[PDB]
Amino acid sequence: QCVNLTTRTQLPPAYTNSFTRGVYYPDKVFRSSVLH
Amino acid sequence: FPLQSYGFQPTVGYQPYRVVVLSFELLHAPATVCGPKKSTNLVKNKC
Repeated sequence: QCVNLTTRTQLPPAYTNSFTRGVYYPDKVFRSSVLH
Repeated sequence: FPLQSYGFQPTVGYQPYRVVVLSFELLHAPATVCGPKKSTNLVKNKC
């Protein structure tokens, strides 16, 4: 009960900048006014 | 054939043994399981 969509158009991938996003809290510990 | 089975039979060094690994992660989150210990009223401003 799956459908084959051969109508997909395939092109070389686009690109863009990432800036500075992608940072996540390494651990579930509260830290305040500190460089870690 | 990737597997081989155990030969269980009504028959010391080769007998089956039940094994359980009881892991922990006691630092990575708020605690959800605890031992049977009784809470007390918290007090403030005293050592």
